[PDB]
Amino acid sequence: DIQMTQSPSSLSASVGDRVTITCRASQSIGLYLAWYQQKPGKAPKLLIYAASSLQSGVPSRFSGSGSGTDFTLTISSLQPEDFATYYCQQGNTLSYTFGQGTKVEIKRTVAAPSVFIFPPSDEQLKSGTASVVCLLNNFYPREAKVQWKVDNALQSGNSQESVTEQDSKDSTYSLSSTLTLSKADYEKHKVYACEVTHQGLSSPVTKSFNRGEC
Amino acid sequence: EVQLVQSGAEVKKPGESLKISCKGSGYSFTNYWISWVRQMPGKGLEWMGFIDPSDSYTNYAPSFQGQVTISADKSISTAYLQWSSLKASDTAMYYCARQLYQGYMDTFDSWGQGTLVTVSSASTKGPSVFPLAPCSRSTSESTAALGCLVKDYFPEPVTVSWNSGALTSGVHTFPAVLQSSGLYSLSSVVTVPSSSLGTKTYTCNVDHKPSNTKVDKRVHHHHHH
Ligand SMILES: [Zn+2]
Ligand SMILES: [Zn+2]
Ligand SMILES: [Zn+2]
Repeated sequence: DIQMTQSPSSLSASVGDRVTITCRASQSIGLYLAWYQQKPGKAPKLLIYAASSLQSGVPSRFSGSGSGTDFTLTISSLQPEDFATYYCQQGNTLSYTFGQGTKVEIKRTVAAPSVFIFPPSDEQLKSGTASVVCLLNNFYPREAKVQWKVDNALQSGNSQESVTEQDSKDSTYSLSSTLTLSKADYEKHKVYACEVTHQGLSSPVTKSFNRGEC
Repeated sequence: EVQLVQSGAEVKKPGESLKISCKGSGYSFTNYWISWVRQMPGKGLEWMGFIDPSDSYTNYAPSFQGQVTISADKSISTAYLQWSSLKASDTAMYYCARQLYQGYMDTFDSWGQGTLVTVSSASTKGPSVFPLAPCSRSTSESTAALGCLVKDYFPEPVTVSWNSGALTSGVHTFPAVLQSSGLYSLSSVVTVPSSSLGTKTYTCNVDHKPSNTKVDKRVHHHHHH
């Protein structure tokens, strides 16, 4: 089938910005391209069809252009309600196919994370497992590196992390990373550390504790 | 107004069958084709296939051919998506959409609210809740973070409040992660004045509807272990 490739995959913009997202088709689709908007948890909404035709009820700050293999969605004077993910869709031939989406996020100034480490609770240890948690709070931009070190050795394959959506008040992210060990493994080591790299930090920040001195 | 309403979220085990539905209203059901679209967690939209309700003609994307069956009951303006045998990989949000041919192409002009389908060998289980508190001598700054780790539950979701809802400012409750065990884990944190650590109590309240459980956890760090 026809492959649709969108770029960029994400971008950060300010209210009032002119935003441009592009869609490339693996072969000509003529004018048969539509654009959709989707917010988290919500159904998609049709914006534009036949490359440049505005769907009834959609604000005219949305416009589409292009033909053949290269198309653009332009949002003039981006509004607060416009932060969302956008998908192109070709309707030239079956099977119908969508681009992979472009997330339009909120631009703000660089903010370094505040970093915290939390040792496992005694209640958890009783049941045989040790979760060690590292929190990175209120940072921007989203890109951040968290490395776990145990007795000064880099860990791999034993942690998971997740990230909030942008905060409604300050547009920052927060991130939580959990290192999971068996109680037996936890009790054999001394030093537990999480090391954070972020654009807002002049050098990496490390938070640590010593088991038995915590 | 044109409206498509889909059936409620489903939690299933692999091997089970499942039929989900899409009811149209505010228009002549038989005059418009209906498509089904899959959205896997954290992923984009995938067209699955369509049906013309008038003559029941169906068409499927190559990857979905033979995998699912799309049907319609024009009698009741309802379209269906169904699987004979589910796999964990079928876990996703499913949308039905109305097709409106305009500008000489099919467009999806109206969408259902989506039906979440979770497929897992996991069994319903309420969470364990553990405190997140700093080591005794590690709070240097004027503000400190506390939290609760909500571990080993299924299915989603849990809801977390702090101090019975009295505490909302500075709370971050993170997206759940799916562990290799098949159970979910999430954390909720809050930042508070370092000075209140000895004065004020902080308790997380964790509700898990599917298991009918509720767990409160006072957050603190004991002085011996
Ligand atoms: Zn060691
Ligand atoms: Zn201690
Ligand atoms: Zn037909």
